[PDB]
Amino acid sequence: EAEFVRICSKSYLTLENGKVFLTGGDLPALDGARVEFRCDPDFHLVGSSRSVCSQGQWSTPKPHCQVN
Repeated sequence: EAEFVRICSKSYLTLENGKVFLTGGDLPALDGARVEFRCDPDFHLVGSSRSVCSQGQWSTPKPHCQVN
């Protein structure tokens, strides 16, 4: 089922002035992976600081880092 890569948008992994703590890899659909968002020691994360991968799609949309 699904389509193309059986993994939630890898884009989330990369974030400007921030690092994502992925935890799933590249398993079928990846209906279990969990990524912990966190902004560098300058900007404070204010949103979906947490997103669980499922059915090749992240539960919550990528957030954003706000300057202190």
